[PDB]
Amino acid sequence: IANQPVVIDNGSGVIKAGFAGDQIPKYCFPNYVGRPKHVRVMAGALEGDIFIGPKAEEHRGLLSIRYPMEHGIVKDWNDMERIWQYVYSKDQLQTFSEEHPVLLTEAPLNPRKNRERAAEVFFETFNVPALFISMQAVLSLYATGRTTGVVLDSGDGVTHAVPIYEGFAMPHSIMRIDIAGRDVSRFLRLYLRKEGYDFHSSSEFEIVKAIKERACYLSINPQKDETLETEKAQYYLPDGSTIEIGPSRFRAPELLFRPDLIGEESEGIHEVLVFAIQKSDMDLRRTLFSNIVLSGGSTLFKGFGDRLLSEVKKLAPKDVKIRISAPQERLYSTWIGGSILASLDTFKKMWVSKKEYEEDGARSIHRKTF
Amino acid sequence: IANQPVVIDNGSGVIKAGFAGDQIPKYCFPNYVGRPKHVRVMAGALEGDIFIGPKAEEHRGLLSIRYPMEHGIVKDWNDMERIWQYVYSKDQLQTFSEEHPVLLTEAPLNPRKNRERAAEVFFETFNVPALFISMQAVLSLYATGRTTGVVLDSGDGVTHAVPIYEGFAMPHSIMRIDIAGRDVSRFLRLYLRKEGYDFHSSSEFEIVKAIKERACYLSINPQKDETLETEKAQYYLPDGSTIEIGPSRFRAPELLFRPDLIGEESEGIHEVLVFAIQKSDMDLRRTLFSNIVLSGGSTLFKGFGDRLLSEVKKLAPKDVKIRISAPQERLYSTWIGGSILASLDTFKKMWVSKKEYEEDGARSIHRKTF
Amino acid sequence: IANQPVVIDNGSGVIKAGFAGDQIPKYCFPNYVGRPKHVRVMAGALEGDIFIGPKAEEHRGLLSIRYPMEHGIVKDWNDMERIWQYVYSKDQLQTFSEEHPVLLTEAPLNPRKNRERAAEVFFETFNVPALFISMQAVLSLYATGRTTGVVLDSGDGVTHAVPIYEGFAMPHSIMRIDIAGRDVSRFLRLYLRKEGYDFHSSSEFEIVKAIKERACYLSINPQKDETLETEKAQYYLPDGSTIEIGPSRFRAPELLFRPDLIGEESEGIHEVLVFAIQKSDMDLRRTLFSNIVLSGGSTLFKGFGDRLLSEVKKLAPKDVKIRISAPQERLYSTWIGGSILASLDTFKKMWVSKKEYEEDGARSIHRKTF
Amino acid sequence: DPKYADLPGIARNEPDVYETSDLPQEELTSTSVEHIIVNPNAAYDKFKDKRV
Ligand SMILES: Nc1ncnc2c1ncn2[C@@H]1O[C@H](COP(=O)(O)OP(=O)(O)O)[C@@H](O)[C@H]1O
Ligand SMILES: Nc1ncnc2c1ncn2[C@@H]1O[C@H](COP(=O)(O)OP(=O)(O)O)[C@@H](O)[C@H]1O
Ligand SMILES: Nc1ncnc2c1ncn2[C@@H]1O[C@H](COP(=O)(O)OP(=O)(O)O)[C@@H](O)[C@H]1O
Repeated sequence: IANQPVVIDNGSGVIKAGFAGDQIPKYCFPNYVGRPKHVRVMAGALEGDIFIGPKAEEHRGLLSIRYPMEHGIVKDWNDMERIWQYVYSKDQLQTFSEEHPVLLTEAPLNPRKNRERAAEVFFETFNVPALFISMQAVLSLYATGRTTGVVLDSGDGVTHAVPIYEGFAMPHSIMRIDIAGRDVSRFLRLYLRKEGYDFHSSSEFEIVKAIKERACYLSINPQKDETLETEKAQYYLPDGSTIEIGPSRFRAPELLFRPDLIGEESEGIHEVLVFAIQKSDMDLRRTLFSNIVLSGGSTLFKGFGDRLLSEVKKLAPKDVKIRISAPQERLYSTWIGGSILASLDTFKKMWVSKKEYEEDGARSIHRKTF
Repeated sequence: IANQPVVIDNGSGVIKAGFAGDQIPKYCFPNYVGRPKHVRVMAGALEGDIFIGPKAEEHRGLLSIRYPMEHGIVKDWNDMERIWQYVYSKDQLQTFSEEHPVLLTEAPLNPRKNRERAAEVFFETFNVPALFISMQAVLSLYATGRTTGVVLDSGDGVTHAVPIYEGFAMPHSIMRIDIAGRDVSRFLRLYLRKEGYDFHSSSEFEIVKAIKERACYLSINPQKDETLETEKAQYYLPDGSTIEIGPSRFRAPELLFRPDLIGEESEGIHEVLVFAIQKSDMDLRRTLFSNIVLSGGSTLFKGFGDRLLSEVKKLAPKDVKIRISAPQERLYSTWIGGSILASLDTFKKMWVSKKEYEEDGARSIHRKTF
Repeated sequence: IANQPVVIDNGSGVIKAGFAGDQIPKYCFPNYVGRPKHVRVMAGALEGDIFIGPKAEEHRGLLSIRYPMEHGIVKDWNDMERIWQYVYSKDQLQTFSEEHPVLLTEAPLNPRKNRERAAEVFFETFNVPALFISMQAVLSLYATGRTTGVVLDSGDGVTHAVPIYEGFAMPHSIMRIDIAGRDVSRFLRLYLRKEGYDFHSSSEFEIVKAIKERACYLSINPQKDETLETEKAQYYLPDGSTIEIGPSRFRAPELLFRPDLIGEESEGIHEVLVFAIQKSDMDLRRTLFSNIVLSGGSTLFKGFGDRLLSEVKKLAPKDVKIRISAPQERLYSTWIGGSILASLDTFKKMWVSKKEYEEDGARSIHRKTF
Repeated sequence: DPKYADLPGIARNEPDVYETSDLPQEELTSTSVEHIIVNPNAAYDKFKDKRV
């Protein structure tokens, strides 16, 4: 029989999860595995050593870090297995998968074996009765309380723009390129060795990401802020050293506009979005220029939206309105939209029974996902 | 079955011993090995010449001394065996080899062949059921109760700093310089010749060591105190004499920070410390700037820790609360922590399966050497 | 001038130099610093207090050794001044710092600050008519006469592999490990005390270098040779003593393939190079399987080639023919390629007026090197 | 201090602690465009019977 819904999110960078009727997911933590990095010798401390969570969020140069879900694509299935099992903790779930409805978040344009394999997990290892995974775009629209809109994200290493009209769209008109913040930190690391800054460990890179998320802004003027002379302001270390920065703090996030510099023939969110709009109706595009949605936590910056609108207005059509500013929390909004969807009443249509799923396979999965 | 083991704390020169779960090492004395420097004919003496124990102090000016445990490494195997046999005396032990297990100390970074030959001795000549030997830093951990931190211990001729967090090793991070008080007494002897003296005899040198461990301290300031002139306090002479000292008494342990005085491309205690700090995560360093306690009587000096703190301030980065940690147990602390250890589940997971051990050869635990 | 510009094999471990058209780097010497270890008092001794030449590496026990280069990058610029004065010695040139253009070498992925610092010295101390510095990889293919290929250098500063398609470099595909044979020597010293060998001096270090280049070799089988029952051959020490060898003679160079054993996170030179191949086109790699170039002094080992071949065999793709070159001069060839470059009239962009440097600085050279 | 009396090695005056002197966003108010508010409950009430 029906039970209490569990609102979980496939967090590319940081996984998010909670239950129905809540307002904030109480379980938000990174997407890696922390296993023994050093020589564990004398007994008397916390052992098992494959520690993920507050210990990993606390002890850094002690456990090797391994991310299995890169570009929203899980490669180390076993890692997500025990990652999910960590989600089943007394710290985290305290319940059983086989007794409550669980909502998760689908990632656009991925293979079938992924979700099929996951379905096999939660229907064989776990035996979840009610399970569904879907797009956060409509959820974001519920957060706006609107129906039409073009949802753009910035995950861990994922970006995609979706034109939407009341939950009716063209699948051919959607655009997607897996790229975000993690690679930005990678390019930051490039700048580091470009000016000789030795940063290559796992946790070391995590620290670099913290620096990236903190000591970086978005300079709207490209050449005007690149051709000049910097000051190379310094920022502390957890250890305590305050090291210089320079133009790099805005050069690395502005790289999204030029994948050619990273050796990539991409198009950039601006062109990505524009082309997505180009793949649509004619007069309806204006309505959609008004209704546009932003998402993804990598979007977090200063001089961000103004730079975006600057690009947009450089390639704008005949003066059409644009409306996407800073809501409460874009990431949370997706989870909150999951809570919204969990609050549905005719929600029974979001799944098939386990027994029938056993009699279904990939068939019902793709015949009912779309 | 009931066989209380014996905690035997070896060392550079000194050896300590007492059964498991005790509180004070029942018998303690150094590596002094003596035999009559003269010729006796008339009856009344003793015969055998291997007269080591309280008789040595009772008969200092009669025998020749030696210390075959060079830098904690045995040379005169036969003599060490005799030493251990002296330990096996009734009033010294009253127990047999097979009757009880034994715990022992491992000075790291030494040839394991020493341990090989010794293991063969205690498990073939003597037939102890099990004998475990281990890192002296672990002993300090049990004494402190803490599991995180670095420990630099110093006997009479060896100093080693062990940085280990939560009882979990970082072998590369460990550092050492093997030189201590022995040469400081020799340095004192050099100063004596500068003062016009010579105490070339073995027992004479022992008296000199008594002066060393008796008439010394550490001046916090090197030159600020070196440019002045003391009153040259006098030391009582077991000769019923008393002779001046000079500022040398504290100037002599400056060698601990200056190998220049001995003329060797070495570094320094604080330098070893700093390098071990460099050899770790940028995180734990600050945290481990509180969990360090040093052992051995080589630390018993007036102005020891204070001058060391001055060195810390000169070398450590800014704003880290670090004063100095030292108990009055630093000598015995090793044996004490070893007793703490041995009074537990040691034999439950770590010991020598004597029979099977030699059946598999000495290389078996020499593979389990860590 | 109508004569030979200064060709300098700016060597990591051993720096060499000569001129254009010539095929002999007339002067070769390591990157050390020779000052004294003692103070002459006797009137009529040898003086200078700064020594290079054979006299420097003669009285090692009398001359303080200080290697000034770090990861292929010196930081003791004063020593470089003195080094270049020795380069300008009567034994070498008897020339001026204006008579010929200067060609030096480098490694990529370095701070531009080095190039800055360099040219600052080269023009504040010298009045060089033309200065240029680049990658020896170009010069390497010049020595091979090829156009494309991947070259991995093994110097004592940095070991780095560069993929090359007719000079059209792929900065997003070059790999660079900062390991050296110096660390292997240090690692050998670890084996020394493991085997009980008391060595810590700077003078001993060069003896270990002789051991490295002579007593060490490469064992092709990775773990099959790890279990070989050693015989511990004995090397007769040059002073007159003799010391055993053990399996360490091939164990230590394997750290270059298993850097994690020392704690350095990397993937082994072989895999790193394969990753560089992976950072490229698809069928152009097929050419690179035939295009395999060796470089660096830290490649001269008995067993080196074939073992590395087996490494490649494990890293081999699906049934693709692979050709591997092995030049004789894995170092000197670069100097000769530089002599070829200096023998070019098309050196137009490379020759830079000093006045131009006054006008702009190293940035002007960065435009040329980028 | 029972054991301490037996210890010939005792000297006071320095503690056993290492502690010296002690000395203890535009993605929210972007004036560029407009955004939405959270309003969970009333949004569900807004979308009350808007099912299939
Ligand atoms: N201050 C910040 N600046 C930029 N990005 C941030 C900041 N804080 C967090 N993030 C981003 O959060 C993202 C994590 O992916 P996210 O957008 O959360 O997708 P998901 O919810 O699927 O994990 C990372 O890409 C990272 O850039
Ligand atoms: N009162 C003292 N003053 C100075 N040094 C001392 C004193 N007592 C002992 N020592 C030195 O400290 C060392 C104790 O450290 P420990 O490791 O127990 O020594 P050992 O290695 O000889 O057992 C002794 O070897 C001795 O050289
Ligand atoms: N015969 C040899 N066998 C092994 N290694 C060698 C030999 N000769 C030189 N080397 C290595 O070469 C390194 C010196 O760096 P090198 O290759 O000379 O770079 P560069 O020429 O740029 O200075 C040292 O690490 C040394 O071990």
